[PDB]
Amino acid sequence: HHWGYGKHNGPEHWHKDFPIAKGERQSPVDIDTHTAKYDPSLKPLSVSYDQATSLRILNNGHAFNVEFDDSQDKAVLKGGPLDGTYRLIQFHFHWGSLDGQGSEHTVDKKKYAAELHLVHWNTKYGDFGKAVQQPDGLAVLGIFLKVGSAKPGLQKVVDVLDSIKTKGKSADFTNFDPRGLLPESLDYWTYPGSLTTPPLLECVTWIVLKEPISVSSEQVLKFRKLNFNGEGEPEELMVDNWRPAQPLKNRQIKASFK
Ligand SMILES: C[C@]12CC[C@@H]3c4ccc(OS(N)(=O)=O)cc4CC[C@H]3[C@@H]1CCC2=O
Ligand SMILES: [Zn+2]
Repeated sequence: HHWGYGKHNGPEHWHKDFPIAKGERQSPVDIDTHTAKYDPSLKPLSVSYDQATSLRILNNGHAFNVEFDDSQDKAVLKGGPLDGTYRLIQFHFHWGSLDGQGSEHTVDKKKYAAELHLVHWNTKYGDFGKAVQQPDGLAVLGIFLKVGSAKPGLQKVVDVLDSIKTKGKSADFTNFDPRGLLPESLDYWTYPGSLTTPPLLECVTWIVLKEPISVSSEQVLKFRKLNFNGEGEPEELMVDNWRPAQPLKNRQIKASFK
């Protein structure tokens, strides 16, 4: 009886195995745009993905992860609210059963159709596993998806999903350029938070871009054909793999922009 997104194992059950679920810096949150304070001390974000080397795409039973070779200092996030340098290890999405929900963060309670997370680990902790034990171990860049025009840079991801339909399937996925998933503007909100799935570790500096990307209805419909279940198990469509907004508690959301 492992965690998931269903009635019996979903977000409102996670605290039993992961008591930090009710902790002081849980994610995601609602971003109240009027209460978020402009911080002129925040730097422009530095997103350096020119040398990013993707290796593989994996259906892990709760999402699909596009994994990167992080053996060298290549694809790095720095600046913005960050001290030091954070290395890209994977990206994944959260999405809905319908276009009207799917994002984890919300903006003045607005839910987007989906949300992209680019996960980076702080190089001062040597690897991904040690970094998640530290309050500044990860930086996750969050990008909202709305349904409209297709995102050409997403189609290579959409087209491989047929080959990883079920939990535990992986496929070679080399030479994928994540620069094709970024909006024009790097304006952002930032706050200290957590992983949004178990083990819900409070190790993340969240950086959430203001500008959504547009994807087509057909692109997000193909996300919704994936399966939570393994091959030869009862088919459970991989939809609504988002955690709802959690209490902000003693936190401030800062804006990079006026
Ligand atoms: C803690 C973790 C690294 C981070 C992993 C992670 C990262 C992001 C994530 O999603 S999110 N939405 O917080 O970016 C989920 C998970 C669950 C498995 C987690 C892994 C389990 C063992 C390990 O080393
Ligand atoms: Zn995520």
